[PDB]
Amino acid sequence: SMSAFSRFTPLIQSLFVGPEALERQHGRKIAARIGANESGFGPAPSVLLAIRQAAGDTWKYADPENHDLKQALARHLGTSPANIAIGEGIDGLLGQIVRLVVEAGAPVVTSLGGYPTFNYHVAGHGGRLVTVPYADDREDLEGLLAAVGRENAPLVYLANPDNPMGSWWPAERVVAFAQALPETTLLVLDEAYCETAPRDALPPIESLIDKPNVIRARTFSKAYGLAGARIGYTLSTPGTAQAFDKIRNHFGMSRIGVAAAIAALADQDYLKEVTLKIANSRQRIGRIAADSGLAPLPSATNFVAVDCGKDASYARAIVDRLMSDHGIFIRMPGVAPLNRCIRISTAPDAEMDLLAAALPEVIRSLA
Amino acid sequence: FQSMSAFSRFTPLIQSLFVGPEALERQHGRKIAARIGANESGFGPAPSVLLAIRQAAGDTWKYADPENHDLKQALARHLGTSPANIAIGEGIDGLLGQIVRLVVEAGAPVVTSLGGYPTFNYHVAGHGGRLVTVPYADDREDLEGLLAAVGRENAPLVYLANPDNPMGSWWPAERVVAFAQALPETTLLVLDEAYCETAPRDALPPIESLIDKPNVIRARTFSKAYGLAGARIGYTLSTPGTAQAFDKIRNHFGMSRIGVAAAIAALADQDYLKEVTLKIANSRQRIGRIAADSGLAPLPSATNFVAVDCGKDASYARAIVDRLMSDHGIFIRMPGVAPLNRCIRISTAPDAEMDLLAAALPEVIRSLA
Ligand SMILES: *Cc1c(COP(=O)(O)O)cnc(C)c1O
Ligand SMILES: *Cc1c(COP(=O)(O)O)cnc(C)c1O
Repeated sequence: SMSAFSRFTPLIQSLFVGPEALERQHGRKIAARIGANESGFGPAPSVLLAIRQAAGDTWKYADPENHDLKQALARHLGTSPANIAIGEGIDGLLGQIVRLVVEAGAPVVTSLGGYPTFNYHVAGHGGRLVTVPYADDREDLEGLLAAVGRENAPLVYLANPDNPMGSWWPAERVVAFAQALPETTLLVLDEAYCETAPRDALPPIESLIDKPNVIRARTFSKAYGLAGARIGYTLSTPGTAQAFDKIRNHFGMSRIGVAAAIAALADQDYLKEVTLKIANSRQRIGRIAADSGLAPLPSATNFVAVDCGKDASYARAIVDRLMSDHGIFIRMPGVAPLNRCIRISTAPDAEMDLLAAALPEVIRSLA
Repeated sequence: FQSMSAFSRFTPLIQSLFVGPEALERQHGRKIAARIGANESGFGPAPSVLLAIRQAAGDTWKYADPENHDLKQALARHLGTSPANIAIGEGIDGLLGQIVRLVVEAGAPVVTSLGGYPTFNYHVAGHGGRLVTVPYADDREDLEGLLAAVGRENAPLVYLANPDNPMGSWWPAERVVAFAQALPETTLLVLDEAYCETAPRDALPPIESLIDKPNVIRARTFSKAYGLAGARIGYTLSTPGTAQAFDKIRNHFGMSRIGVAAAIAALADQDYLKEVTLKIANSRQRIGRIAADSGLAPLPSATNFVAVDCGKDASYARAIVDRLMSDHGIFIRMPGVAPLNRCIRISTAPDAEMDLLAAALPEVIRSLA
């Protein structure tokens, strides 16, 4: 505005619609909230109990060392807490990673149409984004490697499994990619979808944990059902993990969120149950898509990408009509040819039943 | 410094770069009996806020509204201002980091008080700013000295806390407004009002006195009187253009969904806030009595703590802090620079904690003679 402070940095001077904003725009409530990959299955009953029990302690700051959470993670994962950093979701950690490495004008390599929050952080720190097209619906490992080399980029992003296509690579291919990078380039390996992936997609911890130039990011926001709590963590060498202590808000963690995450980790039975429900919902979405003449894509995530078989304007019309006519909130990718697709999050049966009724009608109404 | 296993191409700045109570419990192998060192409000948030948290628990699978619309609307109503003037962040500490990021280029001078709020200094250093520190004047942040340092350095950023941490002192609103209006319009003032709720009304500038200034931002929190430190909810008051700059560099979905619900409920329960601010005031008086009974000198306060001059040197004050913890499980803190570090800082608390402190402090002082 004309009212802004006149001496923001030159970078600052040069610089997704959420579901609540959609409701305000459309003047209606969302009937199926299946567009942001939030887990409507919810966190475990034991986690809800832990939150309610923790409420009375919310006057205290969280432990700035995150000791109990790091220990719990370390015990679960079979690695040391010295290898672990805690942050405000993967999104918060991604911002910190960009800050740690990216100077104004530095090139940063990612996939064309890949996870947009990463791109937001890169731009906000003055990085120059270098994008690599997907190769047959997968993030192109060989192409990412070459772009890094061409630019001598200090940072590269890979999500495995991928958002928004839901695709994945075998662990051995991801490891080979990571090992091939120059040690002067940091890889952030975004494993937001660890919990829903086939085990053979995920590198063993020991395969990468000694590399100073690899950091892996995981979250409680997806399968664990705690998106609103903002708890993420990274796995790296201890020297790389320690760097977060130079630039993090030490008391920044939500005390209730940390309690919830510790409880979530403890309830592996619930995680097993919910991941089976997510898988079932992926199959249901695939059936619904196919019944409407669309092409669902294989997925290792908590959503299904669906190829709508025409162009981007058709996919957009489907998203908009689902919201306008049925109060169904989905999303779509933002670049060709990925944007031939829509992306539908998994959900309980009530939402699936609504989607099953609505999607054919939308497709019929567009013909 | 960085270790041999750290990524070898962290920025040159990065390469060049308080004990919490939980760590103290681990070190001493005991639970804290009186947690009165981090200015957390042991009075707690309102009963209605606890209910709101428990009711919101089932929705925690959803991300918070990235626009923070309902919270901004609630704050706008409470404050009597436009929601366009309001930015939301992860406490004042989170907002301070953002403010530094918005203004501070490597090497830029940033003015603050010597021994003033340390998290601000942490953020400045972390963004490559050059800290320019101004000694306190008689236990107050030296407005004249801050203004001189800004002028000398043409500093783009200056920090003022009113009321102050760690001394608890304050300036009248008219002096703060005069200070703010004397700064160059090319210098941003962050006016840290963490202690708004416990301050005398005449310490606080009216919103209208500063709200049209593009170079003033005021920061407030739910962490202190409202009893929600663990929820991490802070907000700022500024012009809309200044508020909008946060949208360029903030983690849009970063807010705790339960924390937002708690903050909205906390705002609604002004009867509870009134009650708790009176309890905090009473506890300050009790701490003053306890201090005086042990031959120490409590300082006036407009915060939720009392600074106490222990009348000797920094090593004496340190010994008091350490013995209270080791021998009695009592957690307090002290300032980190002379001559402020002649002092200890004791947070307010309910009667159970005050009673423990009243028994323990004389024993500690006696043991040190
Ligand atoms: C959902 C998601 C994130 C963000 O996770 P948070 O931990 O909630 O910040 C990051 N990366 C990918 C690929 C995601 O899908
Ligand atoms: C306690 C305190 C803060 C931190 O507040 P949060 O909102 O919890 O981040 C900031 N400034 C001062 C002066 C404080 O006393």
